[PDB]
Amino acid sequence: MVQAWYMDESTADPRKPHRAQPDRPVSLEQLRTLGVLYWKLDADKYENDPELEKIRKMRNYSWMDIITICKDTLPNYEEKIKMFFEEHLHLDEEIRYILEGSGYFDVRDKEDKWIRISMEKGDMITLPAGIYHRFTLDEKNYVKAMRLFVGEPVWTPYNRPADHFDARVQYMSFLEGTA
Ligand code: NI
Repeated sequence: MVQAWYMDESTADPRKPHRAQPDRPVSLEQLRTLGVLYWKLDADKYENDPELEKIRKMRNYSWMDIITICKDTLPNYEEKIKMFFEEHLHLDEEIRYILEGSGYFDVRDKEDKWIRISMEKGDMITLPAGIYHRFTLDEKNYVKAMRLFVGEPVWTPYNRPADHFDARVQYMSFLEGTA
């Protein structure tokens, strides 16, 4: 089952797990209060999976592509990696389905504390527009993921502070309505 936790207070080595001590696990239910949704799929079937198709149709994820993040293949790797880990939001959902490898999506909770979400092969996550988040590889330094989008993609991050945007205002308003 998918693992998430509150993070420790170290600012060193972002690819390490950084589990708070004592452990403070976070459930899928708590993640849903933040608008973060999750599905488990068989990643070997990704090119032809009726279960993925059900999700995509339901959620209007009409666009997809495949990205591989690793030292060798990725162009402008060191720069991209730096940017992905800067705390930011998007004006649209961020949807990723992990096909091989793994990494961490960190998201802010309702008290603005960091939760780290460990994503592995078969895990699919959507982070809602307006949520402050960031991404890093873990210590294995490799991920292959499908990126999905509602319509034609815009990837632009807005590094925090990005509080003026309507997407952020609406996300905040969503947060008042959950547990
Ligand atoms: Ni992002």
